[PDB]
Amino acid sequence: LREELQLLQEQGSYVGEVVRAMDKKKVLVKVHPEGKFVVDVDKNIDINDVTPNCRVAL
Amino acid sequence: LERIKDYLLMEEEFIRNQEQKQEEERSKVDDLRGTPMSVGTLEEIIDDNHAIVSTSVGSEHYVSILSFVDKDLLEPGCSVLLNHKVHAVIGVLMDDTDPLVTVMKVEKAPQETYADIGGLDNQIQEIKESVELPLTHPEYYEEMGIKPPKGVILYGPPGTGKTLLAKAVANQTSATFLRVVGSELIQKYLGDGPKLVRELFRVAEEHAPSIVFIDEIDAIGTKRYDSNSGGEREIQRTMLELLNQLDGFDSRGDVKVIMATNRIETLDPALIRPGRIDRKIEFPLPDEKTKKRIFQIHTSRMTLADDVTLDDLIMAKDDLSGADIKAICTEAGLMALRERRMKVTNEDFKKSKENVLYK
Amino acid sequence: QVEDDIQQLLKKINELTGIKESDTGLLAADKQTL
Amino acid sequence: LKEIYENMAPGENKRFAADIISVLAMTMSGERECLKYRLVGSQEELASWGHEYVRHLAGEVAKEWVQREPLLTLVKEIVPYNMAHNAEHEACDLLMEIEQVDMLEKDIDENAYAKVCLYLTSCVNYVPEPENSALLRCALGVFRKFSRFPEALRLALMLNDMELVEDIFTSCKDVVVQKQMAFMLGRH
Ligand SMILES: Nc1ncnc2c1ncn2[C@@H]1O[C@H](COP(=O)(O)OP(=O)(O)O)[C@@H](O)[C@H]1O
Repeated sequence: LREELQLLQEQGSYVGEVVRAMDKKKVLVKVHPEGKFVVDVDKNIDINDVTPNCRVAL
Repeated sequence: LERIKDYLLMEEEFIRNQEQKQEEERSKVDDLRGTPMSVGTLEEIIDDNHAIVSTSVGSEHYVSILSFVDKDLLEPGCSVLLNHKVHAVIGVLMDDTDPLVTVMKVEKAPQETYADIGGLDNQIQEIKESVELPLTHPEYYEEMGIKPPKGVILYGPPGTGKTLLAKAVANQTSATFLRVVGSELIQKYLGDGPKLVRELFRVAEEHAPSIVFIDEIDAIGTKRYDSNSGGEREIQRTMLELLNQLDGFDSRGDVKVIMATNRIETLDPALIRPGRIDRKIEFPLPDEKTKKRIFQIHTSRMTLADDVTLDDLIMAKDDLSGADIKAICTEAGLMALRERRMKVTNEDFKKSKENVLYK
Repeated sequence: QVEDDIQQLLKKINELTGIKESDTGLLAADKQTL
Repeated sequence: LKEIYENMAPGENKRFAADIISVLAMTMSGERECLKYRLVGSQEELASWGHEYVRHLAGEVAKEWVQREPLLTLVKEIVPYNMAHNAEHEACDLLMEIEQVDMLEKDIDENAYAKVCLYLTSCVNYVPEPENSALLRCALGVFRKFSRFPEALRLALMLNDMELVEDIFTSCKDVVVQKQMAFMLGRH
C-alpha cells in the first residue's frame, strides 16, 4: 500500500463550481481563480445527479 | 377517409423527421474540440472566422470557430467556446438563464378574472379592446388601417382597481407579462436607471410580443430615496430613458405598455403624451352599484351570513373603494376564525368596518 | 382535402426521398480549415 | 310487410320501409332484421334523427362496405348523412370506392358550395376506379354565384389542369372577365 504512494505525484485535483449541466454530455462549470469551463463528468456519476451549486473533484 | 391518408402522411413525416462517415465526422467534430474546452467572451470579429476574444484571466487570442455552427449566430462581447490551446472558438454558446428575465417574467397565472372586477366596464372594454383585443382577435385593424392603442395609463385613488386590471388581463392573457415597478426603477448606483429600463425593455422585445407593466410610475418622481445619486438629476434621465425607450427610434414593435399611477399630476408630460401613452383610463371609487358587485363578489365566495345585507356596508363608508370592501370581507374571516365560527355574523363585519375603515 | 391530400403525399415523397441518398453517402469545409 | 322489401336495389324507394320496419325492429329490440334493413336503408333516418340504429348498423357494414347495392345503398343513408351535414368528407371516400357512374352523377347535384364542392371535385374525376365529370357538369349547373365562376375557378386552379377551362368560359362571359379567364385558360 505504501508503495503506490508515488500516486500522490500523479498530479492534483481541481475543485470546481458548477454553473449547470446541459445536453451533449459535459458539465458547465466555473472553477475558482480562472473562470468557466464546460467539461465532461466522471463516468461514475449521472448528468442528472449533478445539481447546480456544489463542489466536485475535477 | 382521406383523413386516414392525411394522418399517415403526418405520421410518415414524423418518421423521416425522426430519421435524422458521419459518426467519425461527428467524432471528428468531437475530436476537433478538446475535452475539456474553455469559456471565453467575444470582443471584435472578422470575416476570417476569427476575432479577438475576452477572458476573465484576460488572454485574448485570435481564433477561428470550429465551423459548422456560426459566427453570425453571435455578437461581439459574448462568451464563446474556446479550446485551452489557442482558446480556439469551438462554437457558439447560450446566454444562460440571466437573473433579469426571471424576475421580470411572470409565468404562472395571475389569478382573478375579467368577471371578478365588480363595478367597472367601460374601463374594461377600453383596456381589453385597446390591448387584449388586438392581441387575440387582431384582424380588424388590418383593414381599418389603424394599429393598436400604443401604451395605456391607469390612475385614480388608492384602490380603484388599477392592479386588478393588470391582474385580470394576465389571467386570460397569452403574452409574456413583464411586471416592473418604478420604485425598483430607482437604484443606488449612478447611471443605473437606464440599464434597468433597457433590460426590461430589451427583455420585453426579445420575448417577442409582451405586456410591459409599470405600476406606480409616479414613485419615480414623488419620491427621493436616501441611498441615491444624483438626487433628482438622475431620476429625470431614468424618466428620459423610459420616455425614450417607451418611444422613439429603432421600432419598438409589439411591446404594449401599462402604467399604474394614483396621481397623474406628477407624471412628465413626455410620458403621458400620445404615441408613448395614448389611452388614458380612470378608475372611479365605486358608489352604490359597483360596490354591490364588488361586495357580492367578495362575500359570495364564502360562508357570509345570508342574514346581513351587503347594503348596510355599501351605504356605510363615505367613498370606500374596492379595497376597503375587501378588507371588511376578510376581517370577518379572522373574526370568523377567531371565535371559531364557520359562518360570520354582523358585528364581525362591523368590527371589521370599524376595525379597518375607521382605524 | 383532395388538394390538401395531394399536399401531404407530395411532401411525404421528399421525406421518403431525402432518406434514400442519405443512406447512400454515409466536415471538410472547416475540419480541413480547422 | 317483408314482401314489398324483397327487391332492395332501389336508389331510394326501399328507404322508408327500411327505416320503419327497422325502427319497428329497433324499438322491437333486435339486431338481426334491423341490419338487413340497414344495408337496404338507402335512406333510413336522413332528415329524421337516427337512433342507435344508424350509428351501429351503418358502420358495421360501413367498414365492410364490383359492388353490392346492399353495401351501396346502406351508405346512401350515410353519404347523405354526410350530405345532410353538407360537411364534410368521409362517405365520399366511401363513394370513391364505388365505381358507380349513377351515384357520382346522382348524389350532390344541388346543395353545397364554396370550399364544399371544391373538394367534391378532386374526388369526382380522379379517385374512383374510373374517371368522372357529371357533377362538374351537373351540380355545376346551378352554380349560383356564377354558374360556374366562384367555386370552379378555385377548381380551375390547383389540379394544374385545363378541363376547368370551359368552367370559367361557361361563367366568365365578360370579355374582360374572360380576358382573365382567357389568360386563365392560357396559363394552362
Ligand atoms: N371593485 C373591485 N373588484 C375586484 N377587486 C378589487 C376591487 N376593488 C379593490 N379590489 C382589490 O384591491 C386591490 C387594489 O389594488 P389596485 O386596484 O391596484 O389599487 P392601487 O392602484 O392603489 O394599488 C386589488 O388587488 C383588488 O384585488
